[PDB]
Amino acid sequence: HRPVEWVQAVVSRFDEQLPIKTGQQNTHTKVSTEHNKECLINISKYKFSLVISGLTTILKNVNNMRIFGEAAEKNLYLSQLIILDTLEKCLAGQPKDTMRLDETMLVKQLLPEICHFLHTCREGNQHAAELRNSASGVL
Amino acid sequence: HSLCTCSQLHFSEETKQVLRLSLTEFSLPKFYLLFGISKVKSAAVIAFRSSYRDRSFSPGSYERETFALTSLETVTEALLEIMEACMRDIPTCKWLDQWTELAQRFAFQYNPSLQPRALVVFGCISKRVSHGQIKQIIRILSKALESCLKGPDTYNSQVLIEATVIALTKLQPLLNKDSPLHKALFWVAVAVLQLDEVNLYSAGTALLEQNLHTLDSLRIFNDKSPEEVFMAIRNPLEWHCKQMDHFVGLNFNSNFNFALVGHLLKGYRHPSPAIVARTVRILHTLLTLVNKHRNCDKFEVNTQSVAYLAALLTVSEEVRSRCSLKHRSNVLLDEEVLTDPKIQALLLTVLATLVKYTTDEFDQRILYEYLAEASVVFPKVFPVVHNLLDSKINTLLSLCQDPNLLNPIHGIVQSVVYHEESPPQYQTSYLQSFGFNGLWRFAGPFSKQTQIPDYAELIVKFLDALIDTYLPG
Repeated sequence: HRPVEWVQAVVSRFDEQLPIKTGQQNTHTKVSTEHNKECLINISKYKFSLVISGLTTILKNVNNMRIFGEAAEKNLYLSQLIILDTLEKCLAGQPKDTMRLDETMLVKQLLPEICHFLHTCREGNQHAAELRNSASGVL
Repeated sequence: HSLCTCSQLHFSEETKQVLRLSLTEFSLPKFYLLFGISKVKSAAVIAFRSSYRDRSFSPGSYERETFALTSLETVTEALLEIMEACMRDIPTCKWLDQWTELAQRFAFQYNPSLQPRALVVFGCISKRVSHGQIKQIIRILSKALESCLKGPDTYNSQVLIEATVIALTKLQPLLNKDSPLHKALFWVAVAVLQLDEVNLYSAGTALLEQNLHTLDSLRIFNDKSPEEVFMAIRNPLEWHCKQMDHFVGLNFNSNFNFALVGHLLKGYRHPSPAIVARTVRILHTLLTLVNKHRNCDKFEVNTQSVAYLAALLTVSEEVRSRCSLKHRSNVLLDEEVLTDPKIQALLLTVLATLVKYTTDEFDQRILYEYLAEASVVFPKVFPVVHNLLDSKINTLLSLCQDPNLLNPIHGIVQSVVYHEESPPQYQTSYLQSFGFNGLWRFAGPFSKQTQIPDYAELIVKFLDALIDTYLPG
């Protein structure tokens, strides 16, 4: 009962450290927010479905966000980079459970957001180059 | 001063030195506070007024300090030191025997303004006490409690209780060496801690601390264990005792040591930093007595001697070093001896309770490391400690920014999920089944709305039965 609500706290704090989200200087030199990642990666091994589903919504919100300015674009580029890198480690980190019953998430939640990056994505000459490399590894 | 400069009396040169030291002491800033004239540079100036013939005095600042019967002991014992010094020279003196009679008349007579002060003095000076006297003192405490709940004026009669307890703290070491009450005054101390007031709690420990000290000098714990002594004398009046345990939320038949520790853990929440160190001493003295019964080096871990080690974990360095967490001598939490589901459910509730109210970086660090290791070594019983940890952990995860304090918390979350996905073997209400449903509640802070918890209607009956059984008449 309680522990399910404990995981939400670890996930919820993850969003509040995204550059695009107000920093608030909660990074504490990034050591505090970096520890959160390691726990989030570890938790995925036993709550893979829950953690993955939460991550997709976090990515979906970032995609459906309009911001203007040189700083704004730079923040969003670095923002999406962190989500993908964390997401890939969970998939690779997860043992070979070979559970093939994730169809629900894959068909709608996850694939459409990953597929978007694979498009030409001519918004950034240097940014799109890295995103495809990172996104491709996820797929 | 008049004593030092009197010719009728012939004080030897030794005594006159005692008085002169007392003459200087009373003029120290320590005693200006005891008399209640702190913030006054000199007493002489205030006592007299120059224009005392022309105009009448003009009092003001009606705001008036309070008085604490603990101050009266310090003064009442300074004077008694002076008087005895004189009696050594003066042959066949009657000073002390006349003073006692004056106190003994107001002590046992109803006067709500003088009785409390005449009990703190009757005990501080008296040199002999009889069984008939003790019953009167213990029956003034029974009448004091009944008045508190009936009427709305409490503070008036909440100082006649603290005065009855302070008297007993001084009159016990004079009782006969073979009286039952030498042991039956351990339940008065326990029955007073349950009233949830800082002053009553403070006086309750002072009676308990010397109750152990006195019994040692009589060599009563030589061949028996605390549980054996106090629980053997409670048997004749077990019916009344049982009913109290039901409501307070602790049980003494199921587990003595833990029930006793439950009361003492509240000491850590006392505003005065002097009562905090007194409850630590009472733990050491109890630890050295249970182990001595088993001849276990004074730091071994067993079922009996594990409760007092969790309380000393965060205050005693020697306990931390001699009992270290395995996942950095012997290591606490050994599963070889702690192989009973009950004896390991309580030891976790003690640790959870100590952190729910604690507010200190150094304390929270040490206690969480012992809870992470508990998650793995005791996977099955750990789910009975969620509600205690539920609220505070949730906050720490969100806002904590300390790597040292954030590491152990994460280890706990990982362990919970790992051993999840199984039907709960032990529910959260596992403790209420066998008595200890109130252990975490009894260690809270002292309530600002000081009032008798209203289950004191049973403490009256218990005390009344105690008199009938051990002081028939």
